Amino acid sequence: YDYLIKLLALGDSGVGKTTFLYRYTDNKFNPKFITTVGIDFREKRVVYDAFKVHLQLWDTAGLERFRSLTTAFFRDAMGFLLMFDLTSQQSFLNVRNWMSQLQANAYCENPDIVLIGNKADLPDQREVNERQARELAEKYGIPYFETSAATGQNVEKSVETLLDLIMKRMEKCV
Ligand SMILES: Nc1nc2c(ncn2[C@@H]2O[C@H](COP(=O)(O)OP(=O)(O)O)[C@@H](O)[C@H]2O)c(=O)[nH]1
Ligand SMILES: [Mg+2]
Repeated sequence: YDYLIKLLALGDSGVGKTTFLYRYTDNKFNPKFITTVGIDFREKRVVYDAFKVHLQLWDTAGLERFRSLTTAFFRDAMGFLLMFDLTSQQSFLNVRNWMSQLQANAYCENPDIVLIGNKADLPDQREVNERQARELAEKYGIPYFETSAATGQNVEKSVETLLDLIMKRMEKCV
């Protein structure tokens, strides 16, 4: 091959990232890198003044590892499959709220994004107005697709669009 293009699936839990990726991939190669993170507490008896206070002092573990894991996830990423759930308004707003926080880098250093409304095969459950979603896409001048990981609707179409953005970005930047 000639190129290694790194893509990321972002979005809330239960949105369909893992199912979308497996739908598109159509193979079983999926190497995993897991770590443990945790919380805990300790206790101490303490007499205030009269009063017998019971102290719980909480703490966290494994955060350093988690950061390396996060960095490793974003390292050299060229496209984000930014997805939400058409049946979940909360998934849509979280995306919009997330986007409003991104800081622009130089044109070439900016990663491409495709906005993805997943679970298009359950119209009876839809919460996300189409017009609202297209406007978010319009706002940040990005493509928008309504996809289904179960049917395969626009799954291949959305990914190849992201590739095309990435590839056309290179042509200009090289
Ligand atoms: N009907 C329907 N269900 C989906 C679709 N994509 C994912 N799901 C279901 O939604 C649940 C959450 O999906 P999952 O990929 O595990 O969410 P993730 O946390 O984003 O990775 C799973 O039980 C999937 O079967 C879709 O396009 N249509
Ligand atoms: Mg998942």
